[PDB]
Amino acid sequence: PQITLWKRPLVTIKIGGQLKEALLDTGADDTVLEEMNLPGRWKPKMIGGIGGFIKVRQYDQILIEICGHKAIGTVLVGPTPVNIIGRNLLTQIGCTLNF
Amino acid sequence: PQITLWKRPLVTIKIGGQLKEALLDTGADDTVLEEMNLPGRWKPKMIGGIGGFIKVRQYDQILIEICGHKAIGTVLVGPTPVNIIGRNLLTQIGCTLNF
Ligand SMILES: CC(C)CN(C[C@@H](O)[C@H](Cc1cc(F)cc(F)c1)NC(=O)O[C@H]1CO[C@H]2OCC[C@H]21)S(=O)(=O)c1ccc([C@@H](C)O)cc1
Repeated sequence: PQITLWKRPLVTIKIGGQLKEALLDTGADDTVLEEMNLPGRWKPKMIGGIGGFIKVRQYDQILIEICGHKAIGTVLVGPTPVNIIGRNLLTQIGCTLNF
Repeated sequence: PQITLWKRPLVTIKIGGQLKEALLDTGADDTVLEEMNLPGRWKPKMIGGIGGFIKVRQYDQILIEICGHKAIGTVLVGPTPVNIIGRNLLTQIGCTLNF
């Protein structure tokens, strides 16, 4: 749908049979999820934001259903305060900014 | 306009007579700008991100021209890696998410 920005743009996601709520984040190049139970192989990686850097697990070709729109891409898992859906997955559901 | 998210959604802003480039960031509740010299009084504050917290100066009722659209609101200035246009100002220019 069309989302106004008067509140945090949170959506219900389905990942690994698990339901979570995540932030549609146009300021994020990639998707970063709070620690969760994810299956498969991964390779260590670190990401930086406001306040510094955190160490994350990099998972590729991860299925995630975002508000009924399905996308597959890299998902990072680590000590983020909030689940954030970055542009790597927003592009797959056809998300655009409009002003 | 309408912006696809295949690249970073960067726009030209004019604040304090200075031209800069900022990220239209739906994941930010607040506007945070890289170090710059802005006129007026300010108030210390702490903001939190992925890596932790940074100390910024809070400036209120600051005029900002975002891609030709004028907005006034609180602007924070501090050691952010990138200039961020948050939801406090995106709502004023009529910015929406679309998927
Ligand atoms: C600094 C920008 C360019 C990058 N970031 C995106 C922003 O949108 C964050 C999102 C966020 C929200 C939050 F609630 C907690 C939190 F930790 C992060 N916003 C933010 O820091 O906003 C400030 C100002 O507003 C305030 O409200 C919200 C918190 C406060 S990032 O997440 O660091 C990031 C994402 C992806 C990667 C890689 C994997 O691509 C690297 C880094």
